[PDB]
Amino acid sequence: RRQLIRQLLERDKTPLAILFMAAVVGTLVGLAAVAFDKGVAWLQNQRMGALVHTADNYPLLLTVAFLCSAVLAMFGYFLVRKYAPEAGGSGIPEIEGALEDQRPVRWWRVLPVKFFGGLGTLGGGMVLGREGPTVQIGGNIGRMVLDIFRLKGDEARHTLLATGAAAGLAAAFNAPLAGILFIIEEMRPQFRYTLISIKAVFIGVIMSTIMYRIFNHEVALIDVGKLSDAPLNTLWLYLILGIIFGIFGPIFNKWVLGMQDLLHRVHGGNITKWVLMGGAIGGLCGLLGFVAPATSGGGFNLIPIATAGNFSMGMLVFIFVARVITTLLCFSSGAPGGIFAPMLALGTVLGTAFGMVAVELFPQYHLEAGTFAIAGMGALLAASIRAPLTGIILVLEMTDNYQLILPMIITGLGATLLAQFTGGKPLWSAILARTLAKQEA
Amino acid sequence: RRRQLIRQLLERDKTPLAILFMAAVVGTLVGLAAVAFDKGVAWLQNQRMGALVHTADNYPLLLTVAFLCSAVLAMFGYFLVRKYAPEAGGSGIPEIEGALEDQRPVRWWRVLPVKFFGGLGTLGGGMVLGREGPTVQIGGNIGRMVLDIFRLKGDEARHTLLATGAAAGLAAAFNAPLAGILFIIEEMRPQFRYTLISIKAVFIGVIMSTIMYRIFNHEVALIDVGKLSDAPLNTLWLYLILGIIFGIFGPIFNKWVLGMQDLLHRVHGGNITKWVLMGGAIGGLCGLLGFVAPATSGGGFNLIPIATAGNFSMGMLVFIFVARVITTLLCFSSGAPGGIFAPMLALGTVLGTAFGMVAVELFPQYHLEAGTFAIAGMGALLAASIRAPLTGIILVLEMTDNYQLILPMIITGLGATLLAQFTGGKPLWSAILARTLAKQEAEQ
Amino acid sequence: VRLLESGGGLVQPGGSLKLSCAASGFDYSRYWMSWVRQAPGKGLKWIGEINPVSSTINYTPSLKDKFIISRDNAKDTLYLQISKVRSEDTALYYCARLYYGYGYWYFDVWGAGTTVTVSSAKTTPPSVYPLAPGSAAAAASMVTLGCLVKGYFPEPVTVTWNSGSLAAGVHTFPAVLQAALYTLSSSVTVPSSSWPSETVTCNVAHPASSTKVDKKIVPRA
Amino acid sequence: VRLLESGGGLVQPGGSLKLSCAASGFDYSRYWMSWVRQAPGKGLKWIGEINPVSSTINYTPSLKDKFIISRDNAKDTLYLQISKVRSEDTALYYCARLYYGYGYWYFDVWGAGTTVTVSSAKTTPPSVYPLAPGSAAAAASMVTLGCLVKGYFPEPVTVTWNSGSLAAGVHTFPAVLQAALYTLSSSVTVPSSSWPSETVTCNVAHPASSTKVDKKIVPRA
Amino acid sequence: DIVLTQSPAIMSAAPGDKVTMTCSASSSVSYIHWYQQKSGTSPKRWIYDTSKLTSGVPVRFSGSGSGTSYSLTINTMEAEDAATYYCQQWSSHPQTFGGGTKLEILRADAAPTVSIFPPSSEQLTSGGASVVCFLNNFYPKDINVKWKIDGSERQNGVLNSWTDQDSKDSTYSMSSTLTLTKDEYERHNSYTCEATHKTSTSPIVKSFNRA
Amino acid sequence: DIVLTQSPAIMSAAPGDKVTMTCSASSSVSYIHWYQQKSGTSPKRWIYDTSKLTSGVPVRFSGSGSGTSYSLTINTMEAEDAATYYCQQWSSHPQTFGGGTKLEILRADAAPTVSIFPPSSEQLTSGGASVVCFLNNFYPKDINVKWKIDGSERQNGVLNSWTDQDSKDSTYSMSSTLTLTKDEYERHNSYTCEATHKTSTSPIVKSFNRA
Ligand SMILES: [Br-]
Ligand SMILES: [Br-]
Ligand SMILES: [Br-]
Ligand SMILES: [Br-]
Repeated sequence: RRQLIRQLLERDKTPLAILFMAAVVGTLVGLAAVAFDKGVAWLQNQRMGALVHTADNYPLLLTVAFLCSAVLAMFGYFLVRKYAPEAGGSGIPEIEGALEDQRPVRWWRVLPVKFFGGLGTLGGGMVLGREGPTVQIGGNIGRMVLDIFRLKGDEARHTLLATGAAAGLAAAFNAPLAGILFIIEEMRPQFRYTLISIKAVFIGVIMSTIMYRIFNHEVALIDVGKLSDAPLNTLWLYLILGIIFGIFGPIFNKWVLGMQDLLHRVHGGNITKWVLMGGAIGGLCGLLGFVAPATSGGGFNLIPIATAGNFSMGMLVFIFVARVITTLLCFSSGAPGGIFAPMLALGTVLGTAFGMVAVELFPQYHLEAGTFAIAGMGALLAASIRAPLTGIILVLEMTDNYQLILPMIITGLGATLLAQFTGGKPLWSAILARTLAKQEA
Repeated sequence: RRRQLIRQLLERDKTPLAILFMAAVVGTLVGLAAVAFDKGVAWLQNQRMGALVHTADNYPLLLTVAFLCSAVLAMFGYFLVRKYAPEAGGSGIPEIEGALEDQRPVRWWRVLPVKFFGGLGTLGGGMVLGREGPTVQIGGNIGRMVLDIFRLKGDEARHTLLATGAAAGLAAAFNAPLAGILFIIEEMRPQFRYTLISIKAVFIGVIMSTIMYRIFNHEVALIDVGKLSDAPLNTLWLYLILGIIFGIFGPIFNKWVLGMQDLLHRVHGGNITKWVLMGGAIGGLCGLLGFVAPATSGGGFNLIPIATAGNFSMGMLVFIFVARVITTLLCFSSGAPGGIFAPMLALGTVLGTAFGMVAVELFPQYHLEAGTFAIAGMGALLAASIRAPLTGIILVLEMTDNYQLILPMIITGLGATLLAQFTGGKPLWSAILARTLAKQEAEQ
Repeated sequence: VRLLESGGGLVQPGGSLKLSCAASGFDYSRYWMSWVRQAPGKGLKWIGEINPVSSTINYTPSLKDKFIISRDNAKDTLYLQISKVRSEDTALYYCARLYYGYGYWYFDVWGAGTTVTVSSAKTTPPSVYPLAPGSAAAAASMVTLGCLVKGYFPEPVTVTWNSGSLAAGVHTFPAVLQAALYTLSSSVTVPSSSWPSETVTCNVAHPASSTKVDKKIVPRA
Repeated sequence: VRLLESGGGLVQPGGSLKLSCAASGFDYSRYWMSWVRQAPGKGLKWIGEINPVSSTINYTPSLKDKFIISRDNAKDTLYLQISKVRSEDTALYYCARLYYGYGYWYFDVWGAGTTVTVSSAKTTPPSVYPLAPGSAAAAASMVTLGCLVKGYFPEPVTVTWNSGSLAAGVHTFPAVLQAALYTLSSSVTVPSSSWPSETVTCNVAHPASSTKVDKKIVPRA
Repeated sequence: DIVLTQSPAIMSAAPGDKVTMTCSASSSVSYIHWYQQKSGTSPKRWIYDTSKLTSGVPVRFSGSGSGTSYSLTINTMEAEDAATYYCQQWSSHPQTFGGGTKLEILRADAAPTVSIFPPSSEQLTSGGASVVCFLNNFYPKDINVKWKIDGSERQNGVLNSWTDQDSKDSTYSMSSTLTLTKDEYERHNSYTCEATHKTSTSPIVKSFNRA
Repeated sequence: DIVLTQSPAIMSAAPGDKVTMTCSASSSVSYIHWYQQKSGTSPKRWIYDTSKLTSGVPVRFSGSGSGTSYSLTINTMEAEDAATYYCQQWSSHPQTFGGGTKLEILRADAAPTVSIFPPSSEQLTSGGASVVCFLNNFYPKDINVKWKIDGSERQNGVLNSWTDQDSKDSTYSMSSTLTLTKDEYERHNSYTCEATHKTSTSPIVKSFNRA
């Protein structure tokens, strides 16, 4: 009590030293993210360019589409397996570990590997997301400026590592809020107290968001227009949609985890069977990225299309199954690249589907399926990864239909509840827990 | 302790179904409670406006009844507090914060009926205070009550319900689900040690009270500002500048409100009769002002839309600002039951709109609309006085819905918290609690 | 906030017709629009509802294309083609803007109505005759004048005295029909210390033929 | 997107006129609007701008009431009035939608323009005359014909040949103004085997004076 | 599609009276809406979600109900309430409207105010001859008008029209029109219009002479 | 306010050629924009914010510079690259554009095709007489024109008229017209026309005699 009075009157006094360093971490991570963004565009472009050179002779084009996705896939799977194995998969779990001080932060290795490695996998049109690379890349950028400037202290180490990962996500979706929220919801040491300074995280994000807007201004990642409203006699439908994502979320986790296990047997840990199997899957992607584009890719394309309700119901079921398959294949096979983005795509598609059914069982409610799309968009993030607050906000920042905040929240909560009560774990905490045990075991 | 971590990771996010159900209840209650409180203040403010017509001709006779009922209601409130529950004066937000660090009691059997009816008095007479104070504190006790009445055991369940209650309380105060949740995890939880507040639980409680609010207030937003223009990047600097002004001024305001509490204590010396009279004095002033110069009295929500549109002159804006700094101090400092949150949003808007006007005129090439600076400034005072920017920012975004200003909004917020830190101001709630915890000890 | 529907009148049994409802006052996307109708001295029968993005369209139980409810957000206008028209379609048509409370949906702001008349007849403009007092003019404190509107088809006409600036004191009696021609009259009562001292004019208007006649009430020759 | 502007022409000095810009293919609000004018073969000069809430209207360093920009988002139309019309106000007038990138503003999409001549001369048809080649010219490979459009005001005339279905080897020189009247000549070329075995016509239109005229170029007898 | 039926189809009641019409529905409906269609105007959202009031609707109005029956109630009905009132459900699809309850006001007596007009010269130089008679602002609604050409009774070619009940003064008004050829009307001299009503025992007769 | 002077005011360059119009500032400016204008058509936005191409602009163009001096550029100029390029700022208020720079197709020198025309009989039938000289299709644009009436030099009554560069060969043209009263023209026999042009020392003489 005489102790607390001391702390209260002392609260929120983060050293100007650390605040300045955040600014540079953010600026760097911003630029880095911008650059990574451009690379993947370029490489996807070349693939579409070369694809036209062989436009006649059908099997010859299906060949070139494969072969360079294959070649780029392999190039990435290699850069990882050889020079920095700890930067495969997502890396979100690996940065989380860094905060509990239970994993290393080999930036000298990771930076160039994740960056160019992902540029490989993503660029060949694999079903992975930009955020994996950027979030991890961001933490190391924060590690680097902590080393290069020899900053001392628990605070300064945990803070820069955090603001880096924030600015990393922020720049991945032009999501300043989702970024900050991420750190304080799912990214900080979950069980003991830590000294991460939220003010520092703020600056870092602002800097990287400015960096992103400097080069991407005037074109939103997702654009859905302002959808309709949500009558109260309708909210129950969103709770129902939450429950479906809640029973499915844990299932997916099982699949992705068991899929990592199963894919390991095919190459046995062998850098050559891995890189081949990698270029295999990656080859598959760029072939599919042509013969059925909505099954391949990051997924951002079809959101606007699905939300408008332009896909048939058959097509929606197809896209769904097809993507559950490719998303598993790609992330589980340890390819460098996150699982966040493709999850958003699944949610949208699943939600839109529910929407259509909903719309014709309840014409009195005057529903527009596009809202179930939006409430479902971050629902998979809510039931698989278990950071709903962060998912909800993220969607709100990308779709800008605040008027759906209540249904979004209800579907989210509906998911996290049923994911809890059906036994699933946070896919990131699960991955980490595998890694740490696979370590002391 | 690595092994120990693998144990906790695999065990994460498992809040007992018991506590999850209780949150639902807490939220529902706090929601209703807040809805009811909301209605009461409307009714009383309306009676006052009714009586005022009944005496519409005799001018001094009217200025009289405007004063006398605000006076009578203020008094009635100041009394209910000073007599039956002294710990429910002022905001009560600092008090619920203390409850979390386990350093203050949660006397619901006392607070509930006092804060409720007391504020109903102070707010209802058109005093310059906010609904959230009463609802946030009220909500915390409703969570205490259902913890007692149901004899729930364990640190988790005690900290969680006390939290979801305060959330549901704020959520219901501005129809702001997110702001409510964010409030708990930014400024409400024990700030220095780990705690076991279940965020999923907070969620349900907020969902419930937001539904409750929407069931009775549907189709009329507290603030309605329309979609304002955009923000070019060559403009962002101006928002940083605006942040700095708030940052140098936020700490000053805190000094004022604190020193003002000290100074007003000398007038009544702690005496329940000099207090209740001084209370009815300030309250009477309010209801008189709520008629001769309405923008200097009241909560503040009415003039947001007006200022943002840019319908006030620059002179008028300066007037409203000064007048309100004076009445907001006078009302909160004098320990009347009712928060300081809402009137702060009002000052922000007015200050920002003012900056905006100057801005618009020095930079025609930027094609500015002053109404954006109003929105960036709106939660800026909460950023420099309160020091809970994340929460203020989101709160504004939920009430003004111009997400396209999220960058400027943030930059102005960060601009404020930085310059409030570097000019040495403390979080006006941690400060208030710190005075309270000392005030206990210093006399033993 | 107003809805102003148009394009009703005479149709040949079997022929079709596009009613247009122009909206103003409010953002016209954002809103579902609807059409309800009322046959003479009867009840409100719902027709259809189009949503904002022209993607959902519902109709009362009807056949293939009896009705087609389109809309064009560029013009803030709703439409309604009615096909192969039988005499059950003769009614007044309201265009009304939709909305919900707790969520069960209601007809929020209603239009003014267009009248559709299914018949073999000829659109005929009315003859307007003035009804000024006879010479036995026992001119009391107030005086009564009217004007007689006869020989038009179809309904409605609308009579206003002195461009509506003479509102109080007016009765317009419902039309009676005879050999497919409508006939109505309208009386204005005004202070005698204000007529013939001053103008009294009736403004008859028959939109089926776009005619307006303005008869001025001459103190009898 | 279409920026279409109208309303310019002949005005007597010291007079005044109202120019109309009418926007299509987009949401007319959100957007600042501008007028920029270009005085015959010369610089672009900016008149002024207006924001969608019409709450700010800026004009170039110019006389107290020389320009009145206004707008009606209801009709999707931008207006400019010029008063005390001297002759420096003779120019091509352009409305333009305003935008940016980094927030340094640019002139996004422009109209075709409308022309304003400020002059006290009188509108005046033009006389058309053939320009058949003389008795001493060799009927070579390609023959050059033409037609003279003289003594008309104001600009412009449209000249074509065989309804424009002879556009290869046409030429129309700029008009010259002398003594408050305009004059210009047009030159078609055709193969020797083409003319005069086939008819060459020149079609002149000076709409400012309702003149539609065709003058056949005959071989000189 | 839910069949809704409305309590009284037509119901009288003098201002002051507390008054209640009913909406009863074939299957089960919920949160219903009530419209007011004053005579000659368009319908107006009146009461919505069974008992919330559209803005500006005077508090004298109440709604309630549940299940298969609903009621709209006026506590002290006032004369301006004269209207046909509709109930409407959209808790199932399609939505559906009641049949209407037509509120009628009971009031004190009001004698008619008879006015007679000869053919106008305009209508004479065209072929016919309409002799109009206005009887204005009477209560109750029942009245007999009778036509006398030169004392003799006439019934051939006569046409009446009443207005609906007024909405401020609750009176009625009526018009009788006798139609003749130019020839037919010119072979007579003294035209008369006779009005018999509750408000007196002897007919109010109003008439004109050509000459 | 801010003054923008575009250095080359007129210029030519053969298709496939490095072109480089300038734009200098009276004070200091940031992020300028560029507009392409073909004759008789609305300006188009080309390059903005010192250097970003507009959606649609061919990739051979490019802006750069800073502070006081900027520049558009076409690496490998083209056929359809002929037009005027107007710089513009709005870094300070109010905005201002530049003088303009006309891009013109350079080409292979061409000697004029001269034609001479005797006043129409219709013109004379009104007291005027206009003798027309067409000087078609020549590069460069430079040319001199001389009239000789009965072997004698005439100066007054002459009006010249160049076209802008033809979009078909990037030639030019000119028309000289000599206007006389009918009497005046009748009192002479031999009107000639003289084209002095870069592509010879001997000027092209074209003339007719009234006999
Ligand atoms: Br991973
Ligand atoms: Br991921
Ligand atoms: Br307090
Ligand atoms: Br507060």
